[PDB]
Amino acid sequence: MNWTVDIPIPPLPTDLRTRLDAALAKPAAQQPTWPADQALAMRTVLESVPPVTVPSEIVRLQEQLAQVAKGEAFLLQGGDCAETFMDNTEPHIRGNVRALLQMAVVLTYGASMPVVKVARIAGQYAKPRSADIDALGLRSYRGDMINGFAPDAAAREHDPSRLVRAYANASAAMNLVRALTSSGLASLHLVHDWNREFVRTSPAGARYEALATEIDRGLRFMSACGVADRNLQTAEIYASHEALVLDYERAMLRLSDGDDGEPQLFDLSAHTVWIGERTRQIDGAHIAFAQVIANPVGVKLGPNMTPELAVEYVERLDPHNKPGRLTLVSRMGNHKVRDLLPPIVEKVQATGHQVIWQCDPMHGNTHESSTGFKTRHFDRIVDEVQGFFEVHRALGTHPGGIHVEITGENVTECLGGAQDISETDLAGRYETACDPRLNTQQSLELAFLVAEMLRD
Amino acid sequence: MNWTVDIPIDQLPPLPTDLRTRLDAALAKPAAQQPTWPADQALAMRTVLESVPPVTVPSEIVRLQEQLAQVAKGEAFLLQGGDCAETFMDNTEPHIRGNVRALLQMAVVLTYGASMPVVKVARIAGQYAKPRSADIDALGLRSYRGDMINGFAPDAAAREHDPSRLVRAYANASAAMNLVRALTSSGLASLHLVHDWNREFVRTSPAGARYEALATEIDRGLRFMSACGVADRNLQTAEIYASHEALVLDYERAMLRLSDGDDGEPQLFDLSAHTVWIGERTRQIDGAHIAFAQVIANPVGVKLGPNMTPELAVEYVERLDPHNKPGRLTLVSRMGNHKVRDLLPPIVEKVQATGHQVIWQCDPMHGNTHESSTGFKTRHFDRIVDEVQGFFEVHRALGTHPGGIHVEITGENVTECLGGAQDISETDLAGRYETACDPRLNTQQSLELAFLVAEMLRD
Amino acid sequence: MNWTVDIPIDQLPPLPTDLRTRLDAALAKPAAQQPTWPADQALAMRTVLESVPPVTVPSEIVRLQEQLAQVAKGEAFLLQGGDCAETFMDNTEPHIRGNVRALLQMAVVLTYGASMPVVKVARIAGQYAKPRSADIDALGLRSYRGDMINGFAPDAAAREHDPSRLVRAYANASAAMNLVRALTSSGLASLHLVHDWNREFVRTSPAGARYEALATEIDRGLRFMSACGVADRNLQTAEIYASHEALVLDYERAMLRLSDGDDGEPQLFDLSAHTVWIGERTRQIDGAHIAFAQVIANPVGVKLGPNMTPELAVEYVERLDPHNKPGRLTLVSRMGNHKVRDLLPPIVEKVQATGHQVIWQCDPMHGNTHESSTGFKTRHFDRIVDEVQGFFEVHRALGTHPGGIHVEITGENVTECLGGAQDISETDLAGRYETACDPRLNTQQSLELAFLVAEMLRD
Amino acid sequence: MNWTVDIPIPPLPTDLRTRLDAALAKPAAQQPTWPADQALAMRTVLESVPPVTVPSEIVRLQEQLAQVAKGEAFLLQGGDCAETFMDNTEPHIRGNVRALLQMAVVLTYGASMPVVKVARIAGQYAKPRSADIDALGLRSYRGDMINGFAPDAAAREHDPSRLVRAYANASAAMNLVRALTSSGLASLHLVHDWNREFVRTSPAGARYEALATEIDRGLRFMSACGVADRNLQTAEIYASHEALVLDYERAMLRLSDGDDGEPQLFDLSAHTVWIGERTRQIDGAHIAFAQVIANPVGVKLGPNMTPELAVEYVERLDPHNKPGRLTLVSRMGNHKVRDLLPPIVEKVQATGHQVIWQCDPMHGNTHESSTGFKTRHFDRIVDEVQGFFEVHRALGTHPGGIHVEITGENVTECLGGAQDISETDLAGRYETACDPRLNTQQSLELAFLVAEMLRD
Ligand SMILES: N[C@H](Cc1c[nH]c2ccccc12)C(=O)O
Ligand SMILES: N[C@H](Cc1c[nH]c2ccccc12)C(=O)O
Ligand SMILES: N[C@H](Cc1c[nH]c2ccccc12)C(=O)O
Ligand SMILES: N[C@H](Cc1c[nH]c2ccccc12)C(=O)O
Ligand SMILES: N[C@H](Cc1ccccc1)C(=O)O
Ligand SMILES: N[C@H](Cc1ccccc1)C(=O)O
Ligand SMILES: N[C@H](Cc1ccccc1)C(=O)O
Ligand SMILES: N[C@H](Cc1ccccc1)C(=O)O
Ligand SMILES: [Mn+2]
Ligand SMILES: [Mn+2]
Ligand SMILES: [Mn+2]
Ligand SMILES: [Mn+2]
Repeated sequence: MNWTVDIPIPPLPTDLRTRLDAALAKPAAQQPTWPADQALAMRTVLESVPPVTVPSEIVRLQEQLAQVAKGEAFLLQGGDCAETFMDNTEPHIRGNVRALLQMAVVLTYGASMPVVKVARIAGQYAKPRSADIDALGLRSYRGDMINGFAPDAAAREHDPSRLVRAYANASAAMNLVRALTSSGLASLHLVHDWNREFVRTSPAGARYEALATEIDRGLRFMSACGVADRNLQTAEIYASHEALVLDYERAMLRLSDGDDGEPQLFDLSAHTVWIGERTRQIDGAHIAFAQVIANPVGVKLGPNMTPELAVEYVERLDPHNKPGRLTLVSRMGNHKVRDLLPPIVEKVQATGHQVIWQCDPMHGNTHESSTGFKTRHFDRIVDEVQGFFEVHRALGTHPGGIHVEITGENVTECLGGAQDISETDLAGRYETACDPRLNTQQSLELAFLVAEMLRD
Repeated sequence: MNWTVDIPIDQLPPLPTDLRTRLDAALAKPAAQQPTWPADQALAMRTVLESVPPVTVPSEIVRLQEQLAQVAKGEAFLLQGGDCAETFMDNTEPHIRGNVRALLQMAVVLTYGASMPVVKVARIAGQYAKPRSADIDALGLRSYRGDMINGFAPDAAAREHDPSRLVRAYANASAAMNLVRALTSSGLASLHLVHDWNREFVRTSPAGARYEALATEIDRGLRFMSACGVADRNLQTAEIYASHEALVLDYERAMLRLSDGDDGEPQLFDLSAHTVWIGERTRQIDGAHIAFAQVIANPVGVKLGPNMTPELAVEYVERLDPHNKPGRLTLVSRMGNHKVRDLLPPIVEKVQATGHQVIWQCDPMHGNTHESSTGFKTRHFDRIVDEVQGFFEVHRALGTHPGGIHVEITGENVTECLGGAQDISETDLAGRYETACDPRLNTQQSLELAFLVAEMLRD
Repeated sequence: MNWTVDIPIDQLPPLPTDLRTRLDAALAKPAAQQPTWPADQALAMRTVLESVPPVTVPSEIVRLQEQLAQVAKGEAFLLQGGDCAETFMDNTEPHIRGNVRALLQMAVVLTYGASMPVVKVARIAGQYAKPRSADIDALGLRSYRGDMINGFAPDAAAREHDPSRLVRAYANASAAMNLVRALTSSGLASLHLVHDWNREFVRTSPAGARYEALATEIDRGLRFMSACGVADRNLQTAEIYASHEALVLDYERAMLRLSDGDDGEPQLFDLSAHTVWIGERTRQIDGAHIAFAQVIANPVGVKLGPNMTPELAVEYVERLDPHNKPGRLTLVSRMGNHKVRDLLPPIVEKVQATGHQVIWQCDPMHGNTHESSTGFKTRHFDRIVDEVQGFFEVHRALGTHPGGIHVEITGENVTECLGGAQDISETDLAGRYETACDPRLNTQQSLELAFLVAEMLRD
Repeated sequence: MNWTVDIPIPPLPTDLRTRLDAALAKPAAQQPTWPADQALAMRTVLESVPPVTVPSEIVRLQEQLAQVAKGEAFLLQGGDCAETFMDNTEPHIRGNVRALLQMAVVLTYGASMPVVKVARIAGQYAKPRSADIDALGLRSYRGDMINGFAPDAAAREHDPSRLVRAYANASAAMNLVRALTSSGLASLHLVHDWNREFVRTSPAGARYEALATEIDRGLRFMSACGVADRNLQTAEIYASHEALVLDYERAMLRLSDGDDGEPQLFDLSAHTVWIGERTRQIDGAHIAFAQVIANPVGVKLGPNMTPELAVEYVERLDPHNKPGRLTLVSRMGNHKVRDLLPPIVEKVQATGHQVIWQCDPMHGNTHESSTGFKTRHFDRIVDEVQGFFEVHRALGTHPGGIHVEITGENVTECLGGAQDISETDLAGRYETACDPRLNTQQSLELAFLVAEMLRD
């Protein structure tokens, strides 16, 4: 059966209405194709819901991301490639939040500064496609906000009812993320006890034992110095997703009050969003929509990026020079990061703006296995981050963070790591609805390796 | 042409067998006020709810339990409040924010006046159902049972009992709860900000002069904390818990979950809310609501009206608090202001004698409802104040703790209850009578009442 | 047969040459009220003091400076108090504890009433000297100049000026300061405990009824903090700073030390105290006290009596606050209650006009001293209250900050000042007139005055 | 010249007066010989002074020492062998406090629990002697509370005026210890920066670099976790001295209020005191005076101690079984600690009392050099602590702490350590008025070594 929602029956200031209309009249790639009257109806509903986030959390994220930009904190961004309606369950959510928290404790120690924790959750329900027609000859699956994963024509029709289903799934998950992080799951001592169990049972546990012991002693030190533990009991986890579907993003806009300067438009589907490689057209609607909202935004930069084009994103998206307003996410592939990134970094640094430089070591290293599965090699992922570190150290700039696809589940999607996942093993638990994710073990292992990168 | 959007539903281990076996035994009891829809459809919706993200988590409920234990011991005070009936249509950011705001305002004043913590519980995120007296409504239509069951609109189609609503209810509850959590951790519940709203109310209210001393005195108490250099993090956020009447057993049972036993034994919680209560209509001693309440580990409350006997109250205590956990059980009295002074004392004496430690909570609003000449179901402010007054006098005389209050309020400037300082009359009621069920004290009246009760606490 | 014990003295780099050269230039100025003892003996005692452990350290003084800057800006309030003249004989644990206690009691009340922090400064640990008018005392003996200089006892031998006292003074100052630090970090200065003493005073005082509302209101302010879950460490201890009139330049100069320049440039501090002031007798503009004050980095104060002109006050400001550091300089007014309203305004206007930010502090006690029929030098409570009243009215009218008070008090139940709620009369004075110099408000009177001044702060 | 104090011109409850009189009528070894009328006069003065400590600090020390006794904190006790009137100066005091704080940070890290810091200060002005007549043929110097260090008959006369001079010097120093620890000298970050400078310049700095870096990262971790730093800004340092001169100790008694049970006698010359080898007669006045006061007390136990005698001290001095009330200080010599301590520990553990076991690795290892100077070898000191650790690990009991003689000054009194102080070097800066102390460098080095003992 179905559940069914009623379509409901003070205007923006003029300049925001004009700028917003202007931004949305620009070309927009990768949009779903569904009737405009039905999309309007869905938007009317989403214009009336409880937002997923609120403005003052977003100004707080901004301030924390400014610290990152200045070289005083570090950003960790992670979760599923594609969340699905069917896996939006308590265990799946709790496990991803847990996977992210584990990595955080280790990176916090290794960087010797705060880690801003941003999950890819409560909203990554859509994806772009290079091909409208997939390898089975079906209309491509573009994520659950648009259509269905199942391989059949009917399920692949673009269905606007999904926009509301997506909000409903986002809100519920977010509710649970908030409950879990303020309720004990994000207690530092508890999270660190899970890291100890992993060191104990991982096949490469011995390799990571020193670092884990040193973290354990750091914690006991705090306790020994009688420091208050209130701040150890909870953590903040922000939500993020690629802003891809403009029907969804525009219905989730809300105007803030003037309790901070003038009223502004915030996208309250998330705390921060980014724009992918296939929608980053400089004169396109995604970049223009990003210029209009006050959220922190990110732009993915791949191997054809030029230094001049990167400067142009910075001048469009960070025109007031607010450190941390903009994050540039490098995804070049490991074999190319060392050569392609430096000139982009030098040129952007020369502008006097303060962007966060973030490494996406996953997307630029995807390949197909002999066994059929889309996959990435652990060592290639590690090595991109390694080269990202080297590029920054040579230029004296801040390696700001990482952006990774992970899960808390024990899936077999990426080859290698300590568990030595082979081409054979991939068939066991290849569960992603899109790209291959790091395992819970692999995601934690990578945090150990990166901590070392931070320590040297 | 329907003005509706259909949202498809797409059909985790079950609860363990020993718990399922106890739970089956309990829900075999008869259940009053249940929705009349097909069992096979109800099952299907329950199956969906059995696998969604819960609205609350167990360790928030163990923390509420501990705070309610302090209430039961006379060391905190319980404030419980919100809409009589939430609807899907008004489950919006501004309505939610205004109710949360109204509850916080009252809390600052009651905190000061009681000189002890206030456990703040709001009736939101799941209060979408109601019982009925009447088979058929005055319009000759099947009665409205709340949005979890059917539609308010006066037409046959909307009044059919629609199990899809079980899911729509969960979706609305989860979204509202999300927003309550955001707002209370993000600045809306900053003490200084909330108190500035109380100051604007004092400057503005027609009776502002009456409340001025208390407001100034609270202001100085705040400025003192700052002066002493102890204005810490704790002033910037507050906890607001969720509660609703547990009425629809299909909803409540599908939202049961087992705690993971990392901080005790594995237990059964209803994760549709932090705490729930059982209304007058469904509190049959051998009925399924009371048995459901015994089974879950959440704190629970039972409403007690004018026909309550002391022996029946004792039986609730022995059924629902059998392990003697202070604060596990709250007894709410809604006897009407003219009767509270006579009816409550013997009930209190008898329950005290059992050696259990219940929270005694006053529901002033329910026992004092009447119809106006102008049509509208309404309650009079002075009757509400006066029931709380008498509730305080009863406890004073017995040396027991007046534990808290349970009120129906909103942040909106509605005209549903007569009186208060704005002097709402019978003809004013027509202006903004917006409730989908009982009349709710408006934002000014709800705050005024908190001043009056603070005075009660102090003397 | 002497009733005395001789304690032998046994004779670190010097201060740097550039500072010594400036300091020599300054102390070549003439110095009023100095002790008449041999220079070679004074040198020897100074040599001993140049190498003892200081009484205070520089970073406490930089912290006092910052807190006094908040006073000067209208964001805190300064309370300064203790004995007129400490003696060696009464420099005991119970006397010290009772004075510290009296000051803390007043502070809680003034904190509440001012709704802002109180910088607590006590006249102890070094206030062992006094100026004189009279060559010869009424007994035909050389005058008593305080225990740093000679003996109180009425006999020629004791009245000889004895430089050994410089060391005895340091030893007593250091021991008393040790005990002040212990007591304030160890529980005597717990806010809840101090306030319970104020409650016992209210229950007991003959005017207790008059002060009851304010005391209850403070109690509720405290209970609020606890209710809000912010009753932190900061309520358990308080800082009390030391101060005395810098009169004897042999003492003060030997206690100079250079800060180590790990938190700024190297500077010269007088580490006999945190802050010192210069009295009416020694404030000559071209004299050595004012020049000594300019040279040290401590906060300093200057007493201003009824002959002060606005131009002379401006000159103090330009000499002592030449870098415009708010709170570096405090101007204290002791003009008598009958004259404060007329004399102070023009002084304030003129100093404000300079663009400097001084602390304006009231010394109610000094300008209101008289002799009773019964013999005793005394002050009347009502005159003291009334000078502070007028000091408040002056500042109100000009829109300037009444910055604080400077009072002579003790924790003992002495009978030195007439009036207050105990209604001390001329014949009661004989009972316990124990001061070695001016009359001091007793513990009840000192607390009563804090209530009255809190009322002044609030309106 | 001299300064001169006037002799001044509510009784104890009867039972305390009786118990106290009883205790002082017992034999008392090592007392000064000076006229009783003059001693009375001095006592009359000291009965009237501001105490050096107050009772509620002593109940707080007690509670913290109970944690030590239970295996949950660790005790560090240290300072000069003999303080003198002439070296009671701001730099000397600040340096000893600093030396103790440096060791503390390192031991706090290494033990992973709190360190109770107790200085031997504001009162160790007296010492016992084995010989009344020293090697020069003079009346022995017994410390500045009794007589003068200078080698001449006159200065060695026992002078009761010194009792008051001692209080005056104690009070002043204590004042300064309180000021310094609440004012910034005991800021953790500042103390740890001194440890970094020492690692950088010590000849064995490389050996200690790992541990120092690991502490540095532990501190930055706290900062990275946003923990409140108020408790990092100050430390508590308690005062202690051997209770040797009963004329001094008895004049510094004060009766507490009944704000905690019944009124009791506290010795307010210090927070805690101990009884040396030469005054610990079981039926002597020192042990009996210790039974009467409520302060935490310690008893030094040397190589002739039997297990039965140790049990008897425990039953006399800890008769109510208050954990931490009594500390037994082992000083056996390194060659003997392994053999002599175990049976003493087993027997005392069997009583069910909970004493603190503390190692004094200095006294049992003193020897004379060819060059004339009384001295101890660094390696012997380290090795006693090593064997003290081994004895406890084998029995599963808590190595509770150490008691050492140190200074902040760069003296040459103990041979060895990284600076490799030789017999020749001793002549340079042999400044102690009694036993040889560890250097600032040597004292810190020993804290590194002990941290390792704690870590393994
Ligand atoms: N203040 C918190 C500390 C914290 C609590 N849990 C975790 C888990 C992982 C890293 C850090 C923390 C914070 O840093 O967000
Ligand atoms: N610790 C919070 C104090 C608080 C913060 N905001 C409000 C609003 C209303 C009452 C109290 C508070 C608490 O007591 O819950
Ligand atoms: N933080 C302290 C508060 C305090 C503690 N004891 C007292 C006694 C009197 C006044 C204040 C306090 C302070 O304000 O200094
Ligand atoms: N709470 C303090 C922490 C501390 C501050 N300074 C130091 C110096 C050495 C060791 C510890 C500390 C404490 O542990 O006493
Ligand atoms: N798994 C979710 C269940 C859900 C229903 C309604 C709201 C939120 C979640 C879905 O299929 O949409
Ligand atoms: N007003 C809500 C809007 C809503 C839709 C979906 C989920 C949550 C809320 C409703 O009509 O159901
Ligand atoms: N009353 C003090 C006692 C004292 C003696 C020595 C030092 C400190 C205080 C005196 O007569 O000097
Ligand atoms: N060095 C101290 C100086 C001193 C004098 C008086 C009191 C305290 C210390 C002495 O010789 O006694
Ligand atoms: Mn992906
Ligand atoms: Mn109702
Ligand atoms: Mn005076
Ligand atoms: Mn020694």
